[PDB]
Amino acid sequence: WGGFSVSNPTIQRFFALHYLVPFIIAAMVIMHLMALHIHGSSNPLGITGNLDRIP
Amino acid sequence: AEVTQLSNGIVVATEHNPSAHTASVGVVFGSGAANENPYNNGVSNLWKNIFLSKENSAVAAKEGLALSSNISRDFQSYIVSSLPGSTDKSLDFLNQSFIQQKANLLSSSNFEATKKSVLKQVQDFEENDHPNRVLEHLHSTAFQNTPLSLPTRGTLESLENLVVADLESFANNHFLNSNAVVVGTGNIKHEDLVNSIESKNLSLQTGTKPVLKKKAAFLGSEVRLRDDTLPKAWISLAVEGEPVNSPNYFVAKLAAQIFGSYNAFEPASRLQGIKLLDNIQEYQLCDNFNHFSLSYKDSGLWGFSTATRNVTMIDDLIHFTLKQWNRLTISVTDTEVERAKSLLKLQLGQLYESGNPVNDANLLGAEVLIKGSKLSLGEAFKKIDAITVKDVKAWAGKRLWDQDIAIAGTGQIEGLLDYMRIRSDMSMMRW
Ligand code: HEC
Repeated sequence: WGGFSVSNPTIQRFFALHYLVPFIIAAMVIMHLMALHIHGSSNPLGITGNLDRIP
Repeated sequence: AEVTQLSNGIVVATEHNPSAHTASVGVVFGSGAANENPYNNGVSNLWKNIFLSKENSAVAAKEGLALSSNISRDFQSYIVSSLPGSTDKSLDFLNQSFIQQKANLLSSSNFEATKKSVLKQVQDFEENDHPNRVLEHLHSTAFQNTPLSLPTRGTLESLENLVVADLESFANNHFLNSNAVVVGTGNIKHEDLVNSIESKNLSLQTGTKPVLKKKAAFLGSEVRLRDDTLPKAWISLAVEGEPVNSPNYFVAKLAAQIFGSYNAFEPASRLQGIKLLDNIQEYQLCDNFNHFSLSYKDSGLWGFSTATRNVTMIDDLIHFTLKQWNRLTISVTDTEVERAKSLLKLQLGQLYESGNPVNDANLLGAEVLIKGSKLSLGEAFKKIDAITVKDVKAWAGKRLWDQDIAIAGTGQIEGLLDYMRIRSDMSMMRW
């Protein structure tokens, strides 16, 4: 709270954190794409897809 | 040199080369592989190999006569070579081989042995000769469901159904009078050949080969014969080319000549004046390629075949080759055109004026079957000299710039991408 109830410091730090955390989400998305790219997507059959790949 | 021609229903066309030491005399029919339905396919190959059969070649070799044959898409040929004093013997042998009888060639034992031999040769071609079977599948998918798609060699599934009745039916429908040109090349005179044909009778048949219902039409497609147990990746790729009797015949051949051919292991082949080599030699993208301008009676093909071991960079090979093809439409220089003029004069004079008379007989027979008379080489050099850069740019805009392509490949062609990126690479997006 930065105080004793939801007050001016609470809303100001919620705005600062709310501006901040989407860039952490963008960094986690880049890490997500890396962990995807090391094995490629799945397919709706549940078998390998190494045979017929299209770009 | 000079090419004469006369007629009596048959067509007699010669090339008296008095400097040569042999004399080829033979008949060149106007039927080919493009005149077969897909169920009697390979009957021309089987006529080639019963004409080159063991008994027939033995009877030929008793008098000192070597046989030769050729099966193309448009034309067959049956050429008999001999010494220049034995043209009468060669004509009488060709008469006895085709005209006077065919049942002794078409006996049961000779036909079964020849069918066994051609079945062996077609299987050996199918599983061992890779760039040629790539080019045959390129024809089979560029012109599909259309009689120019049929391979000259025949297929294993059709050729094991042929019997003697189909051989005789093809003979009655295609070995005819108007369909044929009797050709004498080498050291024979024209008047001697005409007087010796008129001395005999040599009348093949009444005439009129069947007319094909469907004309050849290009169809952009692909076929992928992926075999991972092969050491290389063979791939042909072509657009709709120019047929013969076209005004853009020599322009299409000079466009093929601009990018030439290449062999990565020969030292003098790596130093050619092609701007594709600066892109292709850095990471060793291919072992060889050749640009071909194939021209048939109804249609044609223009493209390149190649082979490579760098199987992870096939798309870069196709990419740089097709960007060089796009340079023809936009910005081909004058020096590349002059270089292609000189090299095409060189290889065309090697092709038409080599020392071998049977190749002259095949070429003259094909040309006077299609266009009625042989264009001599001096007028061909004048037509090559008449080509400018604007002619090449107009032809490339007509035939190359953003047109459908046909692709065939075998081997380790997984590195070859989809059809759409190869198709979309035909136009640069920067012009
Ligand atoms: C907790 C589950 C989960 C969340 C949340 C999630 N992802 Fe994924 N994502 C996956 C999985 C699992 C795959 C792999 C798909 C599969 O099974 O093949 C994937 C794959 C992808 C792909 C590749 C394309 C695709 O459809 O697979 C992209 C892009 C992607 N995620 C982006 C995102 C983005 C952007 C977010 C949010 C910013 C996100 N993901 C959140 C689980 C998730």
